[PDB]
Amino acid sequence: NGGIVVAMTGKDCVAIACDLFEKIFHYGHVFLGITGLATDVTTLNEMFRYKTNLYKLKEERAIEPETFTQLVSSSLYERRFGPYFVGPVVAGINSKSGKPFIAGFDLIGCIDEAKDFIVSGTASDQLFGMCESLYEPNLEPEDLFETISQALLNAWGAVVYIIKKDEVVKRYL
Amino acid sequence: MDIILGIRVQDSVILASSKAVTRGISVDDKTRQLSPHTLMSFAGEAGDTVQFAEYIQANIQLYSIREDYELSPQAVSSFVRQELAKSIRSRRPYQVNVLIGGYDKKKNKPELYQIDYLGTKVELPYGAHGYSGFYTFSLLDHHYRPDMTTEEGLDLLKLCVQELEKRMPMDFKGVIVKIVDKDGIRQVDDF
Amino acid sequence: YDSRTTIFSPEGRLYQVEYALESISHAGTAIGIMASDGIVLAAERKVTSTLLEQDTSTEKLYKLNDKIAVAVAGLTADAEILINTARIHAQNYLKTYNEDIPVEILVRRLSDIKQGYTQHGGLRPFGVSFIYAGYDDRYGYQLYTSNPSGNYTGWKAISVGANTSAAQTLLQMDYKDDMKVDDAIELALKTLSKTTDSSALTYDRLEFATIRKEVYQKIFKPQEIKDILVKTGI
Amino acid sequence: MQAIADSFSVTTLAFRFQGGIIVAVDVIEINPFLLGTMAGGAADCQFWETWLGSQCRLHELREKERISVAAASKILSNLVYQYKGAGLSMGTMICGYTRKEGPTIYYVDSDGTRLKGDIFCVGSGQTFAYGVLDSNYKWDLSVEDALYLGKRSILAAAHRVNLYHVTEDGWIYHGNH
Amino acid sequence: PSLPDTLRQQEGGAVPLSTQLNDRHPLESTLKNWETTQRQRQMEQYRQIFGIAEPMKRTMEMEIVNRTDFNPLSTNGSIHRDILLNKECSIDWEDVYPGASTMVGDDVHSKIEKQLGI
Amino acid sequence: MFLTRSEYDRGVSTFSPEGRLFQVEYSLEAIKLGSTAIGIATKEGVVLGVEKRATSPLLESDSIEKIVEIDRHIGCAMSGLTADARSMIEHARTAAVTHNLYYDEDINVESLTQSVCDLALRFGEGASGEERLMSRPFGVALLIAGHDADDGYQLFHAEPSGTFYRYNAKAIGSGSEGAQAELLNEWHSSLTLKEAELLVLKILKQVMEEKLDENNAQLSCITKQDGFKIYDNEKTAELIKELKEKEAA
Amino acid sequence: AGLSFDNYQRNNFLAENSHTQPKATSTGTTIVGVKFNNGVVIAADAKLHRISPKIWCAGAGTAADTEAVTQLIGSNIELHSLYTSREPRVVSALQMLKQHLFKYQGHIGAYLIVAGVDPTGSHLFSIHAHGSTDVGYYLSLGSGSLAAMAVLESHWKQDLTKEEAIKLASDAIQAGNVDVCVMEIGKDAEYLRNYLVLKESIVNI
Amino acid sequence: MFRNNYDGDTVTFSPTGRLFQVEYALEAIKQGSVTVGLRSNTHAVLVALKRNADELSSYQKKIIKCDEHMGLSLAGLAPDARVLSNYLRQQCNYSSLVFNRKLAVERAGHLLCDKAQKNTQSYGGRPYGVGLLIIGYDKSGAHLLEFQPSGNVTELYGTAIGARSQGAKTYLERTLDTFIKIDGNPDELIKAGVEAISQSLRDESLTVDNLSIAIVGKDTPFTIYDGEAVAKYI
Amino acid sequence: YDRALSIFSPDGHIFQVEYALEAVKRGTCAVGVKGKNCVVLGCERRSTLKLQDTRITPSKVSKIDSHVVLSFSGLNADSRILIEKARVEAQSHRLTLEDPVTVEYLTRYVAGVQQRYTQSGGVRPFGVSTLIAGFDPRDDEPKLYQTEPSGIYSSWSAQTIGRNSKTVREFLEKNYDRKEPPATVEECVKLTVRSLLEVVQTGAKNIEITVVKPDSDIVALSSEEINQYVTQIEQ
Amino acid sequence: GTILGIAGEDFAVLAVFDCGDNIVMSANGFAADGDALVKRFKNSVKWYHFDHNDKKLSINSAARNIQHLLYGKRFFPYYVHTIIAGLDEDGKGAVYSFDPVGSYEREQCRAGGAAASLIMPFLDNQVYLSVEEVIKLVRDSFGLEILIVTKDGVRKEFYE
Repeated sequence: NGGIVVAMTGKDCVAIACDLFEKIFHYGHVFLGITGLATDVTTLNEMFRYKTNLYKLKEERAIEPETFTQLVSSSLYERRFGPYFVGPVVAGINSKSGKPFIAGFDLIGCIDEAKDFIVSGTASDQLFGMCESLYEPNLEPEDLFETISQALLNAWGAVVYIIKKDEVVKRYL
Repeated sequence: MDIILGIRVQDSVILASSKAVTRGISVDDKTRQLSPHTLMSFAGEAGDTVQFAEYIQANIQLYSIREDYELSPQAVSSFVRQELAKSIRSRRPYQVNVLIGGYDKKKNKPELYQIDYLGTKVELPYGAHGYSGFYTFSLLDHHYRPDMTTEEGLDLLKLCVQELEKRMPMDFKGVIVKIVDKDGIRQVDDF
Repeated sequence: YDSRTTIFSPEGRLYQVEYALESISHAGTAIGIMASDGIVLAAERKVTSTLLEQDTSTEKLYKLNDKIAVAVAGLTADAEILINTARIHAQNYLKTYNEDIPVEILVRRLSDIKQGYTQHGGLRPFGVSFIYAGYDDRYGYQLYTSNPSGNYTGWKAISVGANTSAAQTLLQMDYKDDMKVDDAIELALKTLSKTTDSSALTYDRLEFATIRKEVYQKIFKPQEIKDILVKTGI
Repeated sequence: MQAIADSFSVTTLAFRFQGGIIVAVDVIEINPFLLGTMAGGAADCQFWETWLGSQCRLHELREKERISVAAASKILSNLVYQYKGAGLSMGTMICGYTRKEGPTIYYVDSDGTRLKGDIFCVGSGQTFAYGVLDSNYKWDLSVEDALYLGKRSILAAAHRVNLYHVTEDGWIYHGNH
Repeated sequence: PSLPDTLRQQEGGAVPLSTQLNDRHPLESTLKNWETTQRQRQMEQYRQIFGIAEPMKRTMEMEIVNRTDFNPLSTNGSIHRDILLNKECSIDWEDVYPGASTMVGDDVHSKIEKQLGI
Repeated sequence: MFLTRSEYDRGVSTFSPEGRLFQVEYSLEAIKLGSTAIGIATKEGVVLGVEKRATSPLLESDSIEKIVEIDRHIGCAMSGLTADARSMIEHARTAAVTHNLYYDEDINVESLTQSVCDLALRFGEGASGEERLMSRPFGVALLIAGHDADDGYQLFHAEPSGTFYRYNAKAIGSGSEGAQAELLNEWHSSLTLKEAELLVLKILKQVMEEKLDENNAQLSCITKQDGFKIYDNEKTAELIKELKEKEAA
Repeated sequence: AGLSFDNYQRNNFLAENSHTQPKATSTGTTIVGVKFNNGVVIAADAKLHRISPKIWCAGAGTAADTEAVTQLIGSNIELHSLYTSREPRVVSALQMLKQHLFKYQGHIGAYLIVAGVDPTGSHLFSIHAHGSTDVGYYLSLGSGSLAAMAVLESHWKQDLTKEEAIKLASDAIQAGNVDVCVMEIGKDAEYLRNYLVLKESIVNI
Repeated sequence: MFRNNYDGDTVTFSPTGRLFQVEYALEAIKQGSVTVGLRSNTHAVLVALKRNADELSSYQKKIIKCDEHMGLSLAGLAPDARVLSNYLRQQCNYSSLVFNRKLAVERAGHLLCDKAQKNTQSYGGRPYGVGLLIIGYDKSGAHLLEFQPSGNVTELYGTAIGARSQGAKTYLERTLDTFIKIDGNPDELIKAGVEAISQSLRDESLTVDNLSIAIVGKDTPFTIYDGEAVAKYI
Repeated sequence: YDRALSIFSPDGHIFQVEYALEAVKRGTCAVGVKGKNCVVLGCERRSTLKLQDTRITPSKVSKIDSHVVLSFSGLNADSRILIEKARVEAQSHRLTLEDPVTVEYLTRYVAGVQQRYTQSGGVRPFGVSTLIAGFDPRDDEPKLYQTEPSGIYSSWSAQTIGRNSKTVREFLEKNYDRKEPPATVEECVKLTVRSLLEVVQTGAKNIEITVVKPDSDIVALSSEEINQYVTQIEQ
Repeated sequence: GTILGIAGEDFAVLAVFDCGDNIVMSANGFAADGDALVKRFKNSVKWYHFDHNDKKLSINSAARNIQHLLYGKRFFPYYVHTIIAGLDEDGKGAVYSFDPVGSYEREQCRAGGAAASLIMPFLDNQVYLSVEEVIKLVRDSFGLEILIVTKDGVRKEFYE
């Protein structure tokens, strides 16, 4: 357990990938990656599936990435005295505005409103530096895929989701 | 020592566990039948683990009686994981490892799940706990293949126990073996 | 022997629950038909006027879960709370056993909830009855009704609410086991047209949903209901 | 109302065979039929003796029936499990004979771990008794042969006594030899 | 029996055992009953300042509200209970995070039995 | 001076004029609907028997719960609404075993009867100040028979009123009238247990609805050696045959 | 209900068992708030949390703890303002924060500066963990508190205008990016941020 | 007539201001057997006529001791007599153990009175229907308290409560100028009480079994006489 | 004297519990017959409307455990809950104690649950009378019990509850030889079917039979038509 | 301190509180715990008489009751050794002793405390006994209080 998760955004597209037991989950168009204890990632997957299913049923609308970000932050602040051993990462695109969105969290729920890329988990600093040296803004979806896959390969087995507004491509390395 | 072994093969799941070791005993434990086509092998801390296993058996039997329908091994494994996490919420984690082997009989496939002491479950082709881990994996990683028949799985398990009885400095006590098939749970004679 | 729900009358029957059964008989007719390849839910919307939002105003059909839906007849206020608890229970079952809840378990839980209200003095019986419809691997498509009394039964095709007798007779006369959903739709529309107290049964007077085909279920927007009504010649 | 205002106003050997169970001790009489043997401090044993006896008496009266050895053993196991880690000094053997289950022996560890078995030993000298018993013990030996085997094993353990014998009628005599 | 019912209470079953529960976060023992402790202290203060009558009335109102408000399908808290406690316009984490047995002990009748002490 | 309905009959809390508390009075009326129970103490034992009052021939008369054991030295027959009798007997057994546990001595019959009555008293405030536990009084009256090293063979009639009397001989339930009237004529201090049994059988035969038979009536006795022991069907049949032979002609 | 404590024992067992617990974030080094002639300016080295439109707060210590408690009490004050139909005042925020952080006995590692303007006037306070508080015309919190406080005391003067207030707050933060919020009596609160393939598959939406 | 509409419970005054439900409780004493108590500066005596359910039954316990210095006799409801006697015994034990002090009879009377009062206001409860005579000797001197279910506790030289108590009370009024002066002779005081009770009997004259006597004073701790022990006084 | 459970009638009756028993008689018939080594539970299922989902509903006789079966008569809604409580108790007993529930213990618990709901005026008593049958674990003596809304329970050789109980019970009383009860399983099933046909006007389609056998063996018959033919031809 | 008890043919000596029914007991150790146990035992005796029609206790029943009192705190016990002196149901003098965990044993004679290791052999090296010579034996062993219990009742005396 503890595989590293990396999220990256281009123009009107975001890409989230993890080391490879799946560690990236989706609740519509919002993708949540959770690095940490296996039990805690499983528990968070179940809990957020429950919460987002109820949200969709009550709203008749899929939860948007920023609303999901606030949801996960407030759900992680619960257990403030018993925090989960997880650094989550959320990626997605707003259905209405189309703005790509990526965010990272600490184990208690502080949100890192990153604009370009996010990493979390073991060997965080190494892959962070590699992304900083390798990332470029506003990349095309295929260029974004190449960049994120290269970043992972420099840190096998891996899964990367290339997310548009309307279609998602899931790839295994 | 407490060791539990499990191998998932083409048509069966072979679950094996070492006999209980206690002063001056003669006579199975480390296994509870949750339903006609799934049984739960467990190991770890004495008292706590068996008390948890009996409670899980009670819940699964209650579900079976309630619906007159058998809970799938996937659902059983999920429930066991959820209950183990619930139990560990309030108290110090107790060393426990659980192998839920069963035949789903709806997808008509044999599936095996291991649940660690922290309540994390992983679907496995094979598994082990305790002193068996290091040595058996060195062999299973080479000999195991999913197409092997149940008899071949028993042969592989016999080889694994033959290897352990040599690695263990103690004169090993042997292991009981139980097989779950489309025909239900069964116990072997020669082990 | 009807001022409190906790009295058995000398005849041995609960007046306060038979009155609740009478209450649902005033609500808009809900109807559900089971076909070999899916289920169809229809309901005659009760409160209507030119100013009421006919779209985005699901009054009868509610989504309890993927592959499950309910058509509710009676007090919609109670329907909302019961449906909320049903959704919570379905998601709890999914969270625990990692599998979509079989509909019968959901129906049993809701029927036990409704019954428990008939048994405690501080609670009046729920004034709603649901037509559950959903799909699960144990029996595939299945359809249940449940009364305020807390009992439920599995039905191939049933009508609930106002003028239930005429719609039930028509269903008994017309139903066949081997129908397809595209025919159950016509049958449901025909039965509602023959049962409605209104003269025309316009597209805004009707609410519709269907579960078919892993299993898609579509709650019809008014446009497709309007198209379908003329499609079958109403 | 005023109630609200008023609140604010202010070695052991046991084995089973065709003739029942032989219990040899260097013993607890739960019932005329149920025969326990408790190791540990004088305080815990003398108290939980009476507690388990009370539980078994309640069960017998309510059910109008013989309490199975398994039921009493699990009652004691649950009780001592609730106190696991609290400092109970127990090692307990619950033996009895009932038509529903024949002769059976259950051992309860201090931690509540309950074990069925055909033979059990505890104490300092358990090893010699076990090593002399296992060489000749078998299910189909006679009651007099059983008592002789118990004599030999327990006197060997002492060299390296009360001999209870429990049957359908219950424990028959103290067997002080 | 005197032993606890390990099944109907769920919560892990016989595990955890009672003796093992005696190891808690230091703040656990306080917040578990903070609201009741604060209300008791306030009622004592009123008893001292405004006489025995004021606590009597204050507690009688709350007891009447609690006894007659039974709603097994929700734990959101009675609307009037908030007004009586002067909580009508304030939030605390106990309200934001109100906090699952599927087969035992969750149905309405358990709550009916609890309420009526039957 | 107009005739009007009277409300004092309802509720255990309501006194009527003259202070007659009826709901407990009506509770003792439900006793008469129960099967007849007889009890006769004597210097060498106490024997109590009961009408089984089988509703239909299909009911397994050999599995009816009219007489129950509370301890090795105490037993009691019951009449009335057996649903409440089960709770009373459970409390009595719990109290007896608790006393045996706490004091290492047999529970005195007087103390056990006091405990059972205190439970029966719970429709109001309890003896120890306990809050009321039940909305209505027990519809069951049970007579307790036992032996103690000091008091000896003694019999007590425990009422739902929360009061008991030590009875030399007592009959409760249906036909209490004639049974008690005949006990007054029959009982005497020199009544040995052997003829006490036949006297109980005689009373039941005189007051039972149908012919006395071993499968519709049963007996029990208390003794220092035997303890509380219900008689077998063969034993009761032998006693009934002896009665037929002896009291006839 | 509320904060749970549902895994304190498990997390301790993980900590002793060499499972390193991920570290919670911190909100930087320095906070400074300066009262001035017509209002108050609050600066921070992390974010300036909003309790009410004209009541702002800067948080030291754990980021989640401050971002949660300040946010919760901003929610409380909004409900209170709606309830009384009038502008909320800083003393209410101070009292609510004091009681809240006293309730959890400092386990919520929040060190806060609360500043605002209200119908009674401008206010500036500091709230430490476990409820202790103090008041003053100028304040500083955090690791770099000493140097910023020295700068404030060596430069702060009565009746300094908005420009001098911003200059002094930014200079004190520098001596400790920089974001400052300045609130004036009778005017809108002014927030000044940063003032200084192997195989492929398709998934549904 | 109109009383019938207002005596439903002890929580309703009648238009005349009477509280009928407690007047009934006070009238409940008249159902119980007569008991007599009389006082002298050196000793105080109780005399009670015991009733038996039938000729085959043992007599009721009319007299209870709560401490070596104090006892009581009671008439009225058995379920309430049990409660009040047990409460007073518990409070005597509490005073003797927790405070190392004998409970003063004057304090005990009011302490029991306060418990008696609370039942006459709250709904659901009913007034205790038992009147009991507390008797004891303490540091302040002999005592005799007639407690009534209305919560009235009164110091009396002598009194009688129960059925046909009027004759005994009249005899006590007629011989108060005498029985007080006995002052030292226990035999003569018990004899005087025995004539006092003998005025209250219509049938079933005094007998060694139905009669029971108690005495307490300077030298005598509360002692109960019954059976052959009282044959000399009859 | 019938507006509440807490009020005794002047003649000693609690009329509310008697009205609950009258409610029991409103439910469809249910009969049980003890064989010498088997127990048969019969049920009169309502003539299903032609649109009911026969494949999944109804089944009136439900098992509480591997060796116990609980038929009922009266309010179905209450029965579905009393059955669930009985099942939970059976599993709780199997957990806390090693042995499965004695049939007498399970029926006593169900009678307690029914009695418990009668103890306060705030709850409607369970208007259902269960008919619990089965074998004690590791025993071969057939057991049968009936429970009532009053909380009373009793053991019966053969008993009937629900609608037209008098007609069936009268037939059983004159046709069940308790001195030598039916021995062969099929003979007992024939007797049970005869008892139901005395009330059930419709053919075998309205009759549900379930046979419980020692050692946790239960089978629900689906061939009573053969048994019904023999009884009808013999009649 | 130290306490000593002797059991005779028809008497017992304890070298203390009289609880009635010929039961005298004492506790040595933490004085507060011993006094609290004494108060609780006296309360229990009075409640026994209250509930059980003032029936006289027996030394065995009191011993079991005190065992339950002590064992009620098995996991945080009172740190006091407790002993009882009195007569049994057979009329024989009887002495029972206890420990913090609640042990249960009968003894003809026992001493509890620091001086027990010396007193116990000092009596044994030179010790049936009539009532007066048990007193002289205690004097040779040994201000200090002596309570002697006999069939006729309990007598209290004080010596060195």
